[PDB]
Amino acid sequence: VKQDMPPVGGYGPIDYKRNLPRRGLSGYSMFAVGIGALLFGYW
Amino acid sequence: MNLMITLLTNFTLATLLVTIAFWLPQLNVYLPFSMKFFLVAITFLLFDLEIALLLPLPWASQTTNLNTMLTMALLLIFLLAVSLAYEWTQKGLEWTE
Amino acid sequence: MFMINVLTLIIPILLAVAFLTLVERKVLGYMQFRKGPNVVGPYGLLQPIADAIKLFIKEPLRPATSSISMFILAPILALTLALTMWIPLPMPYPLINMNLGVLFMLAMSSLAVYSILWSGWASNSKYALIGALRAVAQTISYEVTLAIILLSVLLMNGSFTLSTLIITQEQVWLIFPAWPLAMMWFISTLAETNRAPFDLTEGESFNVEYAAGPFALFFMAEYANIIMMNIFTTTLFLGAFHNPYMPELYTINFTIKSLLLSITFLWIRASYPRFRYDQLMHLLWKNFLPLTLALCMWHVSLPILLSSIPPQT
Ligand SMILES: CCCCCCCCCCCCCCCCCC(=O)OC[C@H](COP(=O)([O-])OCC[N+](C)(C)C)OC(=O)CCCCCCCCCCCCCCCCC
Ligand SMILES: CCCCCCCCCCCCCCCCCC(=O)OC[C@H](COP(=O)(O)OCCN)OC(=O)CCCCCCCCCCCCCCCCC
Ligand SMILES: CCCCCCCCCCC1=C(C)C(=O)C(OC)=C(OC)C1=O
Repeated sequence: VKQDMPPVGGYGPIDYKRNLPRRGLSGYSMFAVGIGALLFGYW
Repeated sequence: MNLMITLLTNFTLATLLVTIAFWLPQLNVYLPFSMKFFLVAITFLLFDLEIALLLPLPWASQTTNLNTMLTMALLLIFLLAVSLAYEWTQKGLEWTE
Repeated sequence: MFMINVLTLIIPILLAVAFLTLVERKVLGYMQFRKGPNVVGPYGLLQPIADAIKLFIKEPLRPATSSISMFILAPILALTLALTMWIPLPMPYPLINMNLGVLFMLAMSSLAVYSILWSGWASNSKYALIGALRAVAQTISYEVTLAIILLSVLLMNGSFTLSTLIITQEQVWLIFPAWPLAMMWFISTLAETNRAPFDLTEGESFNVEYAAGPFALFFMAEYANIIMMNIFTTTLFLGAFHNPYMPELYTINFTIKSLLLSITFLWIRASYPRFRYDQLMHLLWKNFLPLTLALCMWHVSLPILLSSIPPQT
């Protein structure tokens, strides 16, 4: 009949959880890059 | 002389724009005292005096008495830090921290 | 001929302030998943002209002001000090080449709190005066780190001369030896201009009695201050290459860096919530000021320990 229904296999998996991708460097790497920029500037 | 002309020109332009803004639309008919703010202003004043002591340092580094100069420069910045640490620990920097 | 040079400074200041409002509305549009003004002019370019004409013929608010004299003097002082902050700026050559231009800018920016204080007292509203006192206390707080950061940087310059700061940065940007000073400087200039996240004059947790004209005058003084502090930050930390036979290379380069830094102000106001008032007081007095004193000690002692004391002249 003319009735709005989901399809035969159903819909796909809907993502709902939190996705924070965790990008960036480590803390030691960021302090190393900052201290290296300081040393380059000082030299 | 060029500076006095420039200050006079900036003051004249500002006074002209204010005189326009107060007299161009005329054509159409149409607190309790807070101890905390006073304390942050006085702390500004005292640290601003300490800054006034610190301001000749780019010229003071040119001296031949560098051990004494470095000692007194570090001592002035240290006394500014001790002023801040006393202001911190005696709850002077509170509710406007 | 010098008056032509003064006018070619100060009238392009007013035009760049007029179009900074368009740039702000468009950039805050396209960062908020929408378009800015694009209806009034071609690509929205006539929006500041239409808004200026609208504000000049708007009805006066008619205040029963406490003092007429300071009510007039606060926009005059704000605009005069906003225009005089530009005259020692080396781009590559300043209008007024003065030996103590850095200290001149620090003094003339310290004078700009009287416009806030006089506009807050000249209003009848006690709450306008309370907001003015909060804004003055904020501004004088961040002037402390302005002064000390700027002193620490000029320990690498050798003088208070703004034009020497181009010579200082011929081999490297000064943001490389002084990036912590640069970032506390940038946030402190953000809090100087009452700019978000430090705009507590727009938050519900001082110049409301002015008409649309004088409000526009305070507003254009504020945006002149914003462009100026970004130009001064550019000269101070991101100093460009200067060829003395082609000065326009320096002018194009510092202009691009200053525009990107003003757009970075626009990015910051479109990205973060406001501070509460005690929180930016905490940010100054308990975070920026101890690090700024530590780095001032470090930038005193560092040219002596590396044998890198700059020249006086
Ligand atoms: C000039 C060109 C641009 C410069 C950079 C600016 C672009 C980036 C702007 C980002 C958006 C900022 C929007 C406004 C944000 C305001 C808030 C904020 O930033 O708060 C600052 C925050 C405030 O902290 P907070 O409040 O977030 O954290 C909580 C703090 N307590 C614990 C007190 C409650 O951090 C600072 O104050 C740090 C300032 C910079 C420090 C730089 C340190 C350099 C490294 C030193 C050495 C370290 C290693 C150890 C020793 C090693 C010795 C060899
Ligand atoms: C309510 C009242 C109205 C308020 C609104 C209008 C006023 C506020 C805005 C204007 C502020 C004016 C500031 C005037 C002085 C600024 C300091 C100064 O002149 O510094 C620049 C320079 C120092 O550098 P240097 O290179 O050493 O000098 C040349 C030597 N080769 O020095 C020089 O170049 C020296 C040049 C000659 C001397 C100039 C003196 C100017 C006139 C005196 C001040 C006039 C205003 C007084 C009131 C201002 C408000 C308090
Ligand atoms: C005569 C030279 C220009 C005088 C000043 C008027 C134009 C600049 C300010 C106008 C303005 C604009 C465009 C504007 O976009 C705006 O909204 C953010 C304002 O209100 C807060 C303004 O006041």
